[PDB]
Amino acid sequence: APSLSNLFYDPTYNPGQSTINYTSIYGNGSTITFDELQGLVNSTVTQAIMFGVRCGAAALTLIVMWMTSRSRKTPIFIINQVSLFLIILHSALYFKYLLSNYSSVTYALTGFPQFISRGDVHVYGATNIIQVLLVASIETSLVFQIKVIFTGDNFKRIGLMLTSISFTLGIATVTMYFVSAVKGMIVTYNDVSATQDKYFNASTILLASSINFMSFVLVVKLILAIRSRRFLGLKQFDSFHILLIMSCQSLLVPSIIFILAYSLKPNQGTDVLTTVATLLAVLSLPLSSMWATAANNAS
Amino acid sequence: APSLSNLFYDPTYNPGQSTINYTSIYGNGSTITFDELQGLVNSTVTQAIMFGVRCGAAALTLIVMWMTSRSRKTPIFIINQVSLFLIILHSALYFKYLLSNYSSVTYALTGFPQFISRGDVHVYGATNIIQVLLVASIETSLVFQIKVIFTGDNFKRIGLMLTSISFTLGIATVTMYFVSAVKGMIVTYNDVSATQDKYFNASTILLASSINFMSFVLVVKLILAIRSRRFLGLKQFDSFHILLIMSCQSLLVPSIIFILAYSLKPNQGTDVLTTVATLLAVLSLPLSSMWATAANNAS
Ligand SMILES: CC(C)CCC[C@@H](C)[C@H]1CC[C@H]2[C@@H]3CC=C4C[C@@H](OC(=O)CCC(=O)O)CC[C@]4(C)[C@H]3CC[C@]12C
Ligand SMILES: CC(C)CCC[C@@H](C)[C@H]1CC[C@H]2[C@@H]3CC=C4C[C@@H](OC(=O)CCC(=O)O)CC[C@]4(C)[C@H]3CC[C@]12C
Ligand SMILES: CC(C)CCC[C@@H](C)[C@H]1CC[C@H]2[C@@H]3CC=C4C[C@@H](OC(=O)CCC(=O)O)CC[C@]4(C)[C@H]3CC[C@]12C
Ligand SMILES: CC(C)CCC[C@@H](C)[C@H]1CC[C@H]2[C@@H]3CC=C4C[C@@H](OC(=O)CCC(=O)O)CC[C@]4(C)[C@H]3CC[C@]12C
Ligand SMILES: CC(C)CCC[C@@H](C)[C@H]1CC[C@H]2[C@@H]3CC=C4C[C@@H](OC(=O)CCC(=O)O)CC[C@]4(C)[C@H]3CC[C@]12C
Ligand SMILES: CC(C)CCC[C@@H](C)[C@H]1CC[C@H]2[C@@H]3CC=C4C[C@@H](OC(=O)CCC(=O)O)CC[C@]4(C)[C@H]3CC[C@]12C
Ligand SMILES: CC(C)CCC[C@@H](C)[C@H]1CC[C@H]2[C@@H]3CC=C4C[C@@H](OC(=O)CCC(=O)O)CC[C@]4(C)[C@H]3CC[C@]12C
Ligand SMILES: CC(C)CCC[C@@H](C)[C@H]1CC[C@H]2[C@@H]3CC=C4C[C@@H](OC(=O)CCC(=O)O)CC[C@]4(C)[C@H]3CC[C@]12C
Ligand SMILES: CC(C)CCC[C@@H](C)[C@H]1CC[C@H]2[C@@H]3CC=C4C[C@@H](OC(=O)CCC(=O)O)CC[C@]4(C)[C@H]3CC[C@]12C
Ligand SMILES: CC(C)CCC[C@@H](C)[C@H]1CC[C@H]2[C@@H]3CC=C4C[C@@H](OC(=O)CCC(=O)O)CC[C@]4(C)[C@H]3CC[C@]12C
Ligand SMILES: CC(C)CCC[C@@H](C)[C@H]1CC[C@H]2[C@@H]3CC=C4C[C@@H](OC(=O)CCC(=O)O)CC[C@]4(C)[C@H]3CC[C@]12C
Ligand SMILES: CC(C)CCC[C@@H](C)[C@H]1CC[C@H]2[C@@H]3CC=C4C[C@@H](OC(=O)CCC(=O)O)CC[C@]4(C)[C@H]3CC[C@]12C
Ligand SMILES: CC(C)CCC[C@@H](C)[C@H]1CC[C@H]2[C@@H]3CC=C4C[C@@H](OC(=O)CCC(=O)O)CC[C@]4(C)[C@H]3CC[C@]12C
Ligand SMILES: CC(C)CCC[C@@H](C)[C@H]1CC[C@H]2[C@@H]3CC=C4C[C@@H](OC(=O)CCC(=O)O)CC[C@]4(C)[C@H]3CC[C@]12C
Ligand SMILES: CC(C)CCC[C@@H](C)[C@H]1CC[C@H]2[C@@H]3CC=C4C[C@@H](OC(=O)CCC(=O)O)CC[C@]4(C)[C@H]3CC[C@]12C
Ligand SMILES: CC(C)CCC[C@@H](C)[C@H]1CC[C@H]2[C@@H]3CC=C4C[C@@H](OC(=O)CCC(=O)O)CC[C@]4(C)[C@H]3CC[C@]12C
Ligand SMILES: *[C@@H]1O[C@H](CO)[C@@H](O)[C@H](O)[C@H]1NC(C)=O
Ligand SMILES: *[C@@H]1O[C@H](CO)[C@@H](O)[C@H](O)[C@H]1NC(C)=O
Ligand SMILES: *[C@@H]1O[C@H](CO)[C@@H](O)[C@H](O)[C@H]1NC(C)=O
Ligand SMILES: *[C@@H]1O[C@H](CO)[C@@H](O)[C@H](O)[C@H]1NC(C)=O
Repeated sequence: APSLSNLFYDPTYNPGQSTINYTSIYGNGSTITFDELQGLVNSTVTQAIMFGVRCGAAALTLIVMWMTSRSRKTPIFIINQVSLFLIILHSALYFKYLLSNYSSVTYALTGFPQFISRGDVHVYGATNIIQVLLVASIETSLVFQIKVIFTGDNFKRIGLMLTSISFTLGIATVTMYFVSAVKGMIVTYNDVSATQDKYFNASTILLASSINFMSFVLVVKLILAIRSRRFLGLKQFDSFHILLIMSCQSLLVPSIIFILAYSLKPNQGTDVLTTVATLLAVLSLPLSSMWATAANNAS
Repeated sequence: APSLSNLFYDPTYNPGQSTINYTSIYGNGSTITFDELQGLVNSTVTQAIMFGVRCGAAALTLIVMWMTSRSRKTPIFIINQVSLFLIILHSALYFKYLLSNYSSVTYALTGFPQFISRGDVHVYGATNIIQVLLVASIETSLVFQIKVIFTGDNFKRIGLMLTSISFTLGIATVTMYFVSAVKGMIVTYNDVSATQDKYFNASTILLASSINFMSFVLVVKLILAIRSRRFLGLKQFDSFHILLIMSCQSLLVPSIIFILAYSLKPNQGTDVLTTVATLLAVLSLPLSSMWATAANNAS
């Protein structure tokens, strides 16, 4: 402490409106305020919390699903059990990515391509292939959940139509994700400082559409089940409806979050409401798998 | 892009060794390198991941413990069930704290006390009372686990000695945590820019000691159980030993992590190895509670 300045005794002085002087690719003499630096830091601090929550939840839900399910040879169990493992691998590679030199303030303020080494683009390119494999696992899980609902001979002509509207949309989603990943990765590899390509996010709208379709099918199945269990002399649910609606056995909340996500503007948290919705869909698929496979009008 | 400088064509130029020019309390003209700024940012990015993992794990382990335990009126269940809730409340208040103005780069580089408002010290002071209540819950859980082991009349003179060495150490731990919190909070309230007081971390050594004592008691109980189940004509464990040793039914891994934590220097991750060890102890207490209460030599 050599000498304290006059600014230490000004009650109306506002730090954060001061100016940082720095050197960039456009020559020495660039300037920024402290609030833009803090806004750059707060987005990394905000997107590390979500992926830590994802890694923790999926890691502790894998063990629980092993120790609690009794029949462990069905395909639906295996697919639900590898989706959480791709969640954990995605979170691990994202943790590696966030502490490297490609998501730092140094690169952001000073856009020097000398700071990026070969390997950072490979950790940034493996993540976009883990994402496509996680989406493929979710879509195949949904298709397997649609197959088992209409196994009986009550409606053997609506089930094939629904399988044909839930199959095409899953290869549409996995194809728009592989084309977006290969088209972002050719650009990223060619030049390190380049704008990533987006297509009206025409991939999260397809994922949303698929999950909305699943919600629709399960609600329709419940409405049909009530009418089936009244014409025949059987009892009817009293407090079981609230479980099969609000307890994510119909994928209702993960299908409200995505349609509040792709409707609102980027200002109100568009990039935050999709990571939570993917986590919620992946965690809610073991619940929807128990209702879909269940018998419609059994004791 | 007005004009690109010569530094864009130097292969040997190293960004990060450049210098930031800023204004501080010691007058205008202070300087720092980009690597110290990135070192300040990386510690916040590293300590948000751990608390996100804590919030996720505890939040999804609370629901599972409710839906899976059959008897839900024992005291041990209630204490184990409120410890995870204090973990979630601690994580929530820490998430609020990390995005405020007290953990920012602006305050760090420019130590102006005008940037801190009344309320940030209250969010920084509630956290140190949630920590003391979490520690109190852990200690009372351990004392209740010690009480139930020696309920029988085989050894009615060793159990009271162990309860008297596990009770005094728990009020010692909760008292050193309340005195450290009140003594850090009087200083923090008096002046916002002040050094926090430490006492050779003489609180994490006590927590470690208590958990080590629990590990010791449970290993002793297993060794005694084998000798009890041999003299009498009863069967013996074949692959159950590895469960009761390596599967955290004896608190072994949470008691190795703390003694690798308070032994190593602060350079090798002392502040990282204690948050993981507290999470592991809190998650492993439902396992240790099933062995301790279990009958020693029953079928
Ligand atoms: C079902 C189980 C696994 C629990 C799931 C809980 C999540 C839905 C919660 C827990 C922690 C929450 C996060 C805690 C803190 C923040 C920071 C918050 O940031 C701000 O709004 C302030 C700073 C800024 O403006 O960026 C945005 C929401 C977010 C990511 C929250 C999003 C929702 C999360 C992930
Ligand atoms: C990639 C990440 C998730 C880390 C990898 C962790 C695995 C090495 C762990 C996590 C879940 C574990 C499984 C969780 C549950 C079981 C069932 C368990 O058997 C039983 O509990 C039933 C039969 C019996 O009672 O013995 C045998 C071990 C196993 C397969 C575990 C083997 C080791 C696994 C695969
Ligand atoms: C889901 C379960 C199975 C955990 C999976 C963890 C992996 C995603 C992690 C664990 C070890 C990691 C590796 C550990 C070390 C390195 C070297 C590292 O080398 C560097 O260039 C950076 C360090 C340096 O500059 O020397 C590049 C990433 C890599 C391959 C890491 C890639 C990500 C890995 C494979
Ligand atoms: C199911 C549960 C028990 C998790 C099982 C898997 C773990 C053993 C894996 C999953 C994620 C892994 C982590 C993912 C990322 C990192 C960051 C990595 O950091 C680096 O070395 C690069 C960044 C830098 O230091 O600059 C070190 C390994 C570590 C902690 C990995 C250690 C091993 C972890 C915890
Ligand atoms: C857990 C199961 C599903 C296997 C998945 C493991 C992957 C997460 C690992 C295995 C091979 C790894 C890759 C092996 C080699 C490299 C090159 C490596 O190049 C470097 O810059 C570091 C080494 C060097 O300096 O040459 C960067 C990481 C990368 C892409 C690794 C990224 C992480 C990968 C894909
Ligand atoms: C709305 C926000 C504030 C979250 C509230 C907490 C949820 C994460 C909890 C509260 C109710 C819970 C549900 C209540 C009951 C069940 C039935 C349970 O299945 C059974 O026990 C068998 C069927 C039966 O007992 O009827 C599976 C978990 C689930 C869906 C629970 C999942 C987790 C839920 C949604
Ligand atoms: C099944 C259980 C776990 C569901 C719990 C309810 C969630 C769906 C809610 C509870 C908290 C909510 C968050 C609370 C605060 C915010 C900040 C909010 O921020 C803004 O509006 C502007 C700031 C910005 O995002 O940049 C955006 C929505 C979000 C992430 C909310 C998203 C929806 C969340 C995660
Ligand atoms: C979006 C929110 C609701 C997610 C919250 C976390 C879920 C992924 C967890 C928390 C509660 C768990 C449930 C708690 C209790 C049960 C009952 C359990 O039933 C049995 O053990 C049946 C055994 C037999 O078949 O005889 C099967 C797992 C299940 C549905 C669990 C599945 C995983 C759940 C839904
Ligand atoms: C039992 C269930 C709930 C799984 C628990 C997993 C944790 C034990 C793992 C998951 C994520 C891990 C973290 C992922 C990344 C990092 C960064 C890693 O690298 C550095 O920070 C290096 C130094 C630096 O660059 O600052 C240090 C370990 C740490 C905090 C890991 C610590 C161990 C964590 C919390
Ligand atoms: C902020 C953090 C602490 C999360 C708080 C979420 C609560 C609103 C949730 C989490 C666990 C839930 C409980 C989990 C299990 C049950 C048992 C459940 O019992 C049943 O009738 C169904 C299962 C059975 O038959 O045993 C009734 C709801 C209840 C108390 C749930 C009520 C709502 C709770 C407390
Ligand atoms: C763990 C579960 C059971 C409960 C978690 C609840 C918390 C996440 C909430 C409850 C009360 C909330 C606080 C209520 C009021 C405020 C004051 C609010 O505004 C101010 O600080 C004053 C105005 C100003 O900023 O000038 C900032 C958020 C904060 C600390 C809130 C932060 C989030 C808190 C701690
Ligand atoms: C039902 C179970 C899964 C528990 C769910 C808990 C959530 C409802 C809580 C826990 C942590 C909370 C978060 C903790 C901290 C923050 C930062 C806080 O930041 C601010 O913007 C503060 C106000 C301001 O300064 O403007 C906004 C609310 C938020 C995201 C909270 C939103 C509500 C959350 C996600
Ligand atoms: C869920 C059950 C266990 C109850 C726990 C509720 C907490 C989440 C609440 C109760 C008291 C609250 C605190 C009461 C008072 C304050 C002071 C307040 O400071 C102000 O800026 C207020 C005005 C001033 O004093 O200048 C900031 C929020 C805080 C710490 C509150 C944070 C949220 C707390 C801890
Ligand atoms: C990161 C690497 C080192 C893998 C870590 C894997 C652990 C997180 C797993 C592997 C073995 C698991 C244990 C295997 C068996 C049991 C017994 C189980 O209790 C029973 O006796 C029930 C058995 C059943 O229901 O089939 C409780 C969970 C526990 C301790 C498991 C807890 C989680 C453990 C330690
Ligand atoms: C019982 C099951 C849940 C497995 C638990 C595994 C953990 C006990 C391991 C796995 C990953 C380990 C971490 C991997 C990497 C690091 C970075 C390492 O960093 C250094 O040595 C120097 C850099 C720094 O100061 O951070 C310190 C230990 C730590 C946190 C390790 C601590 C011990 C961890 C959390
Ligand atoms: C990294 C280590 C510390 C494990 C972290 C996760 C634990 C907190 C979870 C994972 C597996 C869970 C166990 C999985 C299965 C069981 C058997 C279950 O047995 C019953 O009484 C119900 C019937 C049955 O499922 O067999 C009781 C809960 C318990 C011990 C669970 C307690 C909580 C455990 C240990
Ligand atoms: C930062 O940039 C401006 C140029 O507009 C200059 O006036 C100022 O002297 C520089 N340095 C400081 C410490 O303010
Ligand atoms: C900084 O900028 C001025 C003009 O842009 C230039 O003359 C000078 O060489 C640069 N470097 C230093 C160290 O002043
Ligand atoms: C930053 O501080 C040093 C003082 O040692 C000065 O030489 C330099 O001109 C300042 N500004 C820049 C842009 O380098
Ligand atoms: C910056 O520092 C010098 C000497 O320390 C001082 O004369 C000057 O008033 C300060 N402010 C500006 C804007 O140059």
